[PDB]
Amino acid sequence: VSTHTTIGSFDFDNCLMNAAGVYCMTREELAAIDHSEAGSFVTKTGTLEERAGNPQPRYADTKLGSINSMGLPNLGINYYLDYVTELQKQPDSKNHFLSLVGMSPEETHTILKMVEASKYQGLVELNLSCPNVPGKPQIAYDFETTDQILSEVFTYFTKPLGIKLPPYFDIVHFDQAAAIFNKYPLTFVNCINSIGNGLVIEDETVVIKPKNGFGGIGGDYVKPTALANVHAFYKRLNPSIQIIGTGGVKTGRDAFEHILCGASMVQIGTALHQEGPQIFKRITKELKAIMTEKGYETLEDFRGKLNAMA
Amino acid sequence: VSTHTTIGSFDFDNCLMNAAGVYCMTREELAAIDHSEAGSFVTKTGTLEERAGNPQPRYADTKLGSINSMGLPNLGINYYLDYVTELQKQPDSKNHFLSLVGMSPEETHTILKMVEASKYQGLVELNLSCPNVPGKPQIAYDFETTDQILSEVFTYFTKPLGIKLPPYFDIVHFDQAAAIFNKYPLTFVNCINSIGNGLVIEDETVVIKPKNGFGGIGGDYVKPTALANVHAFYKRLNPSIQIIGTGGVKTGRDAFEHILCGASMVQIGTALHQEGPQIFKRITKELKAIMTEKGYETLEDFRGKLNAMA
Amino acid sequence: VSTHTTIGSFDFDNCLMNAAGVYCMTREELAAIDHSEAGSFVTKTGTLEERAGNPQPRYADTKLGSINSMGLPNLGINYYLDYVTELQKQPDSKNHFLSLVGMSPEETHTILKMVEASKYQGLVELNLSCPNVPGKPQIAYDFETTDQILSEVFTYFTKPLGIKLPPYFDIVHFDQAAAIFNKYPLTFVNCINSIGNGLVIEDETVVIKPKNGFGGIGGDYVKPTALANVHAFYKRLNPSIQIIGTGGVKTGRDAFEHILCGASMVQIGTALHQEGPQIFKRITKELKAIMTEKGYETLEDFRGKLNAMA
Amino acid sequence: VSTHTTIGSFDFDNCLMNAAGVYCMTREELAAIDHSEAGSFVTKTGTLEERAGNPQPRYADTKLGSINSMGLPNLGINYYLDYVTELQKQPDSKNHFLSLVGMSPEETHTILKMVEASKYQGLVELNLSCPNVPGKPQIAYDFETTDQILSEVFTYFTKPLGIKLPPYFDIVHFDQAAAIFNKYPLTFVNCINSIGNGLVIEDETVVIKPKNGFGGIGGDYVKPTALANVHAFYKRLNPSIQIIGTGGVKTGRDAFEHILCGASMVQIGTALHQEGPQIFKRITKELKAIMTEKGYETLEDFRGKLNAM
Ligand SMILES: Cc1cc2nc3c(=O)[nH]c(=O)nc-3n(C[C@H](O)[C@H](O)[C@H](O)COP(=O)(O)O)c2cc1C
Ligand SMILES: Cc1cc2nc3c(=O)[nH]c(=O)nc-3n(C[C@H](O)[C@H](O)[C@H](O)COP(=O)(O)O)c2cc1C
Ligand SMILES: Cc1cc2nc3c(=O)[nH]c(=O)nc-3n(C[C@H](O)[C@H](O)[C@H](O)COP(=O)(O)O)c2cc1C
Ligand SMILES: Cc1cc2nc3c(=O)[nH]c(=O)nc-3n(C[C@H](O)[C@H](O)[C@H](O)COP(=O)(O)O)c2cc1C
Repeated sequence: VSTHTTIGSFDFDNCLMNAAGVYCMTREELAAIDHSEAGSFVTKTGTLEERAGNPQPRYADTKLGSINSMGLPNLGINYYLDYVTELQKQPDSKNHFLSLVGMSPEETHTILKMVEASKYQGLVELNLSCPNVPGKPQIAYDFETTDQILSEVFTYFTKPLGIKLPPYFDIVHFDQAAAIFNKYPLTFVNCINSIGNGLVIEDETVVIKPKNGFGGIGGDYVKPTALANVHAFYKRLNPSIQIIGTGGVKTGRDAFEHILCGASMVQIGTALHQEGPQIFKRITKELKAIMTEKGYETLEDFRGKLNAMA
Repeated sequence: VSTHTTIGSFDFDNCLMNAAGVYCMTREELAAIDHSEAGSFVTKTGTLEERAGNPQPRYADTKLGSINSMGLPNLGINYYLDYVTELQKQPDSKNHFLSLVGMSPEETHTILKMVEASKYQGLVELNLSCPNVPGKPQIAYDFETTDQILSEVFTYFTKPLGIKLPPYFDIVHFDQAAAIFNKYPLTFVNCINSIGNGLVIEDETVVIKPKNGFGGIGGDYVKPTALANVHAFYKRLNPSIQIIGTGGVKTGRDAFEHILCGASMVQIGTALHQEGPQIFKRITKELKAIMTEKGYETLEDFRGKLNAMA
Repeated sequence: VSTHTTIGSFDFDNCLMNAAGVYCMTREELAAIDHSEAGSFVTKTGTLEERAGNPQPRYADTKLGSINSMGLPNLGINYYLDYVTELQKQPDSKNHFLSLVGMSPEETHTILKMVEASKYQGLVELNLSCPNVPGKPQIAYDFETTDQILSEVFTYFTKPLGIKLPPYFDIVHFDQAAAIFNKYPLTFVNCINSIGNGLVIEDETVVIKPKNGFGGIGGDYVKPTALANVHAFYKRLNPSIQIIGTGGVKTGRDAFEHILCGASMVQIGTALHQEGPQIFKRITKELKAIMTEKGYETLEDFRGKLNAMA
Repeated sequence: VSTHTTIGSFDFDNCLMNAAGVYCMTREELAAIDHSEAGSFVTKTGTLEERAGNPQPRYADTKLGSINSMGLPNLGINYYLDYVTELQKQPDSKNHFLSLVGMSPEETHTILKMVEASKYQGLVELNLSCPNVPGKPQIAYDFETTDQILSEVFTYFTKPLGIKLPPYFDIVHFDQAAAIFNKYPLTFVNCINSIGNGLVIEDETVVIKPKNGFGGIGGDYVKPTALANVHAFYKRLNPSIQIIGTGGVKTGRDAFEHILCGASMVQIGTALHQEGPQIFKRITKELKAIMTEKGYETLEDFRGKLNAM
């Protein structure tokens, strides 16, 4: 019984890892991931220049999950780029994901062109739950802009590239998004980013400072949505585009369900934030237990094999 | 300490009621709501002709909430219309909500024109999470069609009308939706319908029969989203358009938070489905307790008074 | 023949040390300063959180000096604060300078308040060549904001504090700056930071990456300006505010001239960057030689005794 | 390969010349510039009435440059005005720059109005890098006064006019200065005047008499600042306002870099003071050499073409 897996041409000893933005601000945190039972890590989403992010507190936990409005705090793309480039050289080095996005499309290209010109050859995750022009929703909710960006990107970008996606909630939107993604040599899509713009109240006051208390929701609230997005894209995307599943994972069972829906790799945000890197050991065991009980030996035995009723 | 409230020019002895689709299929169920501590009821969403709805099972509970794909089963608009018209005449009659929608825009107009021509003078709730033409999302996710429908509707419809809305998850979508709704003499908006197209898995198999197991999510999963939508519209809509809050209500605290966000009336779906009409007694007590502890006497003392952080 | 000196109530075995930003990124570099003939060190200018600084190359040498646009890279205030706090405990510990600034006035106060609350009791150098709001020059070129900041700072800050200053070039500016500084219990001012926004060309291309090639100039270019600023403030500031002299020091003679102008302590940037900590040994000898030849025994014998022409 | 150039509607055989204040006190010195390889000259900065300037010594050299506090010594505006007016008539006459300023704004207008009413039609350089009123910095460091002066000036002054500028050291100041200058039909700006108020020490004593030893710095110290100012304005000013580059020029390479930054004309102060008019021959050759090696034929081939990394 093995939880080994692959994304594109890359192997991983395990199929659990951090979700972008969680436990990946610094070289130290990343190393802690790398030395945990996690199969990989993804860097903090990096922008062209470093960012302090939003005023505190910008994160709060709940009995059910979390709410956050970080504002893309990070030490700058160069910091993460150099670090993952440098880890390539070392032996026994795990494969990693470099998460990035610009505050504007132009900045996004500047960043990608840097990565293209660099010595990094590993996986890149473009975060499309990102800022657009005024009067326009986050980029992945703007199919015209999403298509335009991906089109431009692939005229120059040759490294393995996947995209981080916000959840969709309508069949027609899944169809439309997939018709776009299928055009491009994407290595993967990652479903899902937070459920956007939720509101959490403690007493009569919001629990985070930025954005009037509105923030991305993660954790238990999110699993039905996460699994739906993973499955919906699994059923729609050309098989050359793999799916990373993110959202609501706190047990091996949750990870199992993501893989069942089609995920090749599972990411943990909220629960990792709450439990620390030890969580990988625990969840890996819980997943493997389910596989054993089921007689599954590799992910391949059940990945995408979710059953309809009757 | 009073939980009386108003929507438009209508009074209610209480500010809790059923959410459309739950416990409102028949005259009997409706009467049970009417004789509970609920301040009102809303009818099953009625279509021009009666509908059987989707294959069973079309509803499942979870530790956290519910998932359903009913397919708008109902006894037909005439059934509910006649019933709520007839209740107007009776003494000690509570005000009610007639929920309706067509399977097509044309059908929707046919229905509204019937209600317009009828003797009913009470509140009407147009359900805008309704079927669109192929290649188009649910109507409320299609602002162009939403605006066109509401525009047509108000050229003839003179009765008090509110709209049932799906959740939005993007600031720009709130802005765009509000810019549309504000144009019209809407009595209220009702946030929110189910979180659309979630997926629930028991074992290795989806738990509902219709739509490959995809369905509307309600209950605990949904409150952050529900509260956000209520508040987001509260801060955007002209005050002549009130807000009914729906989603994640299972305690007085949950209702309290909805009212805090701006809701004038709170609806219960999943929890009512699980607990039965007795839930109103319980939740009313729990809400009143919070008001007492806080020194609030009417909803007016705290409605819309949600606080940002220092 | 002694080059001992004092700043406020603190003694130093020598009157030469590093300039902020040079050879002081890490505990290791600082220790190398501490074990050199330097009389003290000043930490890398620390911000609230660590910063990567600007893209490389961000520094270039010239036959005459240096040009740089670092962007305040540093390991964060806590790193330097803890380090100098911890050195206090040691015996034969030299007195040090903690350099700091926020990216915004509010951040500056947050940092100072941390230092105030800490166990550090040594000298602090607030770098007043920091970002201002848009359409506003560096802070020390904005007398209104400078006065406001210093005013706020001294309502809570009780530790010995000096300010690092950019050069001024106009008599009236010296007067205006001095009239502000004199109001406050500043321990010292440090003249000067780089000559701002110089441009160096190699062939037909600028020699640094950030800011279109524009950067702070240090080294030989700067001495006339540096000496002028030291002297100009020496002749204007209440004697309770001492002067640290920085700029263009590469020989004992240069240090000598700074002390002649009034400096109690002399700092080396560019030349230290070029020659390493060994430079203190050399320059100290060269200074002492001048003192010997002149019959001077302590700095007091010539400090501030620059002569006008007959 | 040609170092010809233009400022406004005026041509010059060469793109090197003296900086105001250096080698231009008298008709004789000016003529020596005119007969050198320099493409032009600018007169000593003239005031309404002649001035002796500050006590001596008011100038000192250094291994790196110079420091001075002249105090605007000059033979009076009328002396320079008459001389450049008179040179206009001659055939084969080079175009020149008449540098002037009043000790007060009112005096500045009186002078400009004289030039306006005169027969001189050549270039005028108004020196804004020197002070005027108390509790207030030199004029060009006082944007409100600078804008007021230029506004008044252009209600009456119709001759080609440029301004001599002190260096700025802040992006916002460049923006603010440029937002002023761009309003006006300035023919050019000249960057830069001395780095103000530097201090030079020899042994234990300042090396100039006036102002406690404080003075304008020129020469090697200044080039990074000079080039930055030239470039910063080049990138900001409407192209109808050309840039003359001054500061740190001692080789063809230095002049080359100024032109690269945007300068249409380059001026030499300190190095000219040190080497005499022969310097133009030398620097012209050194510049032309760089142009040849680069395959440049006119200034136009590289002016303003400085590259980022
Ligand atoms: C505190 C926090 C910060 C996050 N930051 C980012 C980010 O910077 N970039 C990104 O693409 N996703 C970011 N996410 C998205 C997480 O991956 C999100 O929680 C995940 O997509 C949902 O997983 P979960 O249910 O385990 O929280 C962040 C999530 C959290 C909780
Ligand atoms: C079984 C079921 C049927 C529903 N039918 C309708 C409906 O016909 N029309 C409508 O607008 N909402 C319908 N809803 C949405 C409920 O109003 C929904 O649950 C509510 O909007 C979310 O609140 P909750 O979290 O309390 O369940 C239905 C919900 C459920 C669970
Ligand atoms: C590479 C470099 C980095 C610097 N960083 C800082 C800094 O962080 N804070 C500060 O106040 N000055 C900083 N400075 C200014 C130095 O203190 C500067 O060179 C000194 O003020 C000028 O002296 P110098 O001629 O010896 O170089 C830096 C200078 C250089 C060359
Ligand atoms: C001795 C001396 C006298 C000067 N007199 C004037 C003057 O009267 N008016 C003026 O605008 N600039 C005057 N300047 C400024 C020169 O134009 C200045 O040196 C030039 O702006 C700096 O360039 P440099 O490095 O080639 O010397 C004088 C400069 C020096 C060195």
